[PDB]
Amino acid sequence: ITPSYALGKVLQDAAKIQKQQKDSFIAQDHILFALFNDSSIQQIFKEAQVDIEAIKQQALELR
Amino acid sequence: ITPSYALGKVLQDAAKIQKQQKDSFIAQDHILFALFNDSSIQQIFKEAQVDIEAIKQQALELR
Repeated sequence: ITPSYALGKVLQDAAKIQKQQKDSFIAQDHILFALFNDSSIQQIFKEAQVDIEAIKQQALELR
Repeated sequence: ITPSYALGKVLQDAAKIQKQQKDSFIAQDHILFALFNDSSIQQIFKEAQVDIEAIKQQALELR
């Protein structure tokens, strides 16, 4: 029915990343940053992806 | 005093655009592509251009 605001934020954030990273189309890595920024593991002990600094490290090492 | 982070980035991005198009020198056309990647006008509801999709086509629409 909807992408919700949950993805309005993620998908649009990926677009924001594109300006930061200088390219007209959303890279899989840019959408990965957006996903990772909003992603979480909803358990009693919150778990999460390595923070964005490592994600960026790898996003810079690869391509 | 400064060109802002914004023109620093736009003028250098225009060089990046040369590289995407395989052009020898920065064109005014390239500056416009760089501006599309970084075009955002401060407002509550900000104005902006499409990152780059339309301008690639619009470059073809020039002689």
